[PDB]
Amino acid sequence: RPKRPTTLNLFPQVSICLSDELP
Amino acid sequence: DNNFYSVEIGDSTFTVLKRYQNLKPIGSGAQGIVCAAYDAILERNVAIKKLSRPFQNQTHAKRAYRELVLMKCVNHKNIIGLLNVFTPQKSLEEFQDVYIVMELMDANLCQVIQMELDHERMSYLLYQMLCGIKHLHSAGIIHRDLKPSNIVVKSDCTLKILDFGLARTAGTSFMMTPYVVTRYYRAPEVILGMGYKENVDLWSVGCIMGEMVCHKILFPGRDYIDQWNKVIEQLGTPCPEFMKKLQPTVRTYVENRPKYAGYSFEKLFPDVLFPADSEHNKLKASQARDLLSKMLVIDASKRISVDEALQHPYINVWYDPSEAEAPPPKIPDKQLDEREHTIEEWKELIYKEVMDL
Ligand SMILES: Nc1ncnc2c1ncn2[C@@H]1O[C@H](COP(=O)(O)OP(=O)(O)NP(=O)(O)O)[C@@H](O)[C@H]1O
Repeated sequence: RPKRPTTLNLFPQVSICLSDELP
Repeated sequence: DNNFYSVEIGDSTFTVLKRYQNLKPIGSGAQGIVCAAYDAILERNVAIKKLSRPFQNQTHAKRAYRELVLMKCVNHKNIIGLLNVFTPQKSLEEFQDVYIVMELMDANLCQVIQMELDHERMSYLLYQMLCGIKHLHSAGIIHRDLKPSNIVVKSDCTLKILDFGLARTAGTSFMMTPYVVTRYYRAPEVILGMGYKENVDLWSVGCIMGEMVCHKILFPGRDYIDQWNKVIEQLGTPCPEFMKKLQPTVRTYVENRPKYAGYSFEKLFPDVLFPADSEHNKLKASQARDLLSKMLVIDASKRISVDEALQHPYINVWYDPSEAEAPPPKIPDKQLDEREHTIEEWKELIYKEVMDL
């Protein structure tokens, strides 16, 4: 069983409800 | 004597308890602007959402009531945690604004979507997302509004679902889904105005997973007729048995569309968009694709459920009953059933919820 990740990087580095109200 | 001070944040004025210091804005949506703050009593950061005059009209009132009631029920590590509810006004006549205080997360999922995720992180995030949904589904709550702006994450790689303003409780009666601005994640049954079960939410997880892989929205539509066309172009005209379930006029328009064939799921998500293939026998590109081809299914009766999704090998490596088989939320004797009350009555309903629990 692989270890769960602990780190996640959040920054890079590199009117009408249904299709029936229109017809 | 006065326990509230009033900060200005652009247009809107936050009047909040003294314990919440150094408010700053972190996000926004239909319901206004969200602030981070330091809670001097708990000695940690929190998030603060403001609902201004939510009883002012029908659709705002239903949306606020649902939010308050369900934030009090939910209890799960992958659902945003409620911390405090208050209003600065002292009586029912004076009542204007509701303030919801929640644990603070670092970002919503739109940030993560542009970057390339390896297999471990992609599958772990979906697993957490599916665990949040199963918890809602385990009491009959259908979210109906999953989309990346409604999922938040922390840089320790945890994930939580929020925004239950569209959530629906269980029932065998048809409920029209409320209008919303970002519609790209609605399932076909919602677009076409059919009855639907809880795995409308699974279709939304399908769109989110495709986006984390494409780094692009799967079914972008200015309009509903635009959106349906993107779906059939990419997945194909659905089977004639699926056509029977439609109402006549919706049926005629859907059968009169050009019959597209749809592409393969290899053609829709080739190995190039997936990271280096793991040596782990389950975290393959071919497995993530397999899971996509079972979520992005037009006909809901053929579509995988949240529970089967958690048993899928791409996801199953992280499985823990304490997370996927956790105690349900306790849904009280209140119906979130799109009934109508007047302005005067919604005001009382919303005020009581703020003052009671
Ligand atoms: N507890 C929180 N922690 C971190 N960010 C949050 C939190 N609550 C809200 N946000 C941010 O504020 C945005 C608006 O959140 P929210 O309002 O709860 O859902 P929404 O559908 O995207 N907009 P809304 O119509 O106001 O409910 C989210 O996309 C997040 O970026």
